[PDB]
Amino acid sequence: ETLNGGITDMLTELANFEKNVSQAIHKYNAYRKAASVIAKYPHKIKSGAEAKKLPGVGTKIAEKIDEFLATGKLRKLEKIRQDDTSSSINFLTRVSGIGPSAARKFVDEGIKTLEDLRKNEDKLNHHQRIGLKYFGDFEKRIPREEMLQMQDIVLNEVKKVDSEYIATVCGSFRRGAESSGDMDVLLTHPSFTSESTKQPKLLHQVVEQLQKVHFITDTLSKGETKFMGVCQLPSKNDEKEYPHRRIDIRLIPKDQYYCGVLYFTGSDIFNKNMRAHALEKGFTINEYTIRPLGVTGVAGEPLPVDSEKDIFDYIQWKYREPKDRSE
DNA sequence: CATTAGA
DNA sequence: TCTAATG
Ligand SMILES: [Ca+2]
Ligand SMILES: [Ca+2]
Repeated sequence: ETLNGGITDMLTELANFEKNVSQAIHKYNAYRKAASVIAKYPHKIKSGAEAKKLPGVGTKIAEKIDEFLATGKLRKLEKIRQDDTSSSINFLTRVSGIGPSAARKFVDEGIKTLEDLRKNEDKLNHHQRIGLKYFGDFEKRIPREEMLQMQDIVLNEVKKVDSEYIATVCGSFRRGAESSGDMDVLLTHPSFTSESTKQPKLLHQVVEQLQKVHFITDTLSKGETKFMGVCQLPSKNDEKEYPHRRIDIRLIPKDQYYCGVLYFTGSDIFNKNMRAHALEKGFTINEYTIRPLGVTGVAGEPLPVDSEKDIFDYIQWKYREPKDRSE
């Protein structure tokens, strides 16, 4: 957590680069187990060799380990940090539509800059366009204070179209976050469930609602279960407009909310931990269902849920307010 | 780990 | 169809 940090961060930095800047899935996959193991070790690794004893740590990772150690720095690390091409790549990727293949691509195209990207808007697809269009507003945070107004509105329209609509503003927000990076709506409807062969419109209805009303303003990505876009808060009696926010609406089968519901809200560790427990408590949890174990090794049969509580009632835990779902 | 775009 | 990018 700190006695081997440098070895890990040095290492991720090492992974990360092979990933993106180069096609080294492997080497990249390399720095990652290693950077994970050394992450675990209880003692200060004082040498490469020591380190090398570990699993996943061949001649390779060790080498850099010693250099890191001796000297407060690394060459490879110093060189990339310096590498414009590669810098470019890290940069472009900040672009909501651009991933590794792209960035590497424009880069070879000669587009490395934000500006460069503007000059060639044509080269960018719809996503990459919006992405290019709300770059400043993509990077900023969504004050809960805004999350606040934002949630309301959306619950506002949803109830409107249909009163049988259940949605929730899942995530860190849900969990008190003084700030959130984007809004996330987990939506269901009784007439939608595992089998009852859809009703895309079930999704589509709201989409159009939030639209007609202006809140939605663009479309990043629409599907019949997974909407992905942009939104905005009605700029008041002027002088203070709102910035552009990402947002994502998603349809779910009444019969699998609470999990999914439980499930997104995290925290990342709260999930895993409540989850581990469930193993003891003879159960099987996952984003959509909870299943009771069977000695044979594994078992099937998704228990019936009704609200967050049911999941809990089952593994015999303390109902936890999302509030304190931090871990 | 699943969905959507898009070519 | 597959590949890509997001969660
Ligand atoms: Ca080894
Ligand atoms: Ca990006």
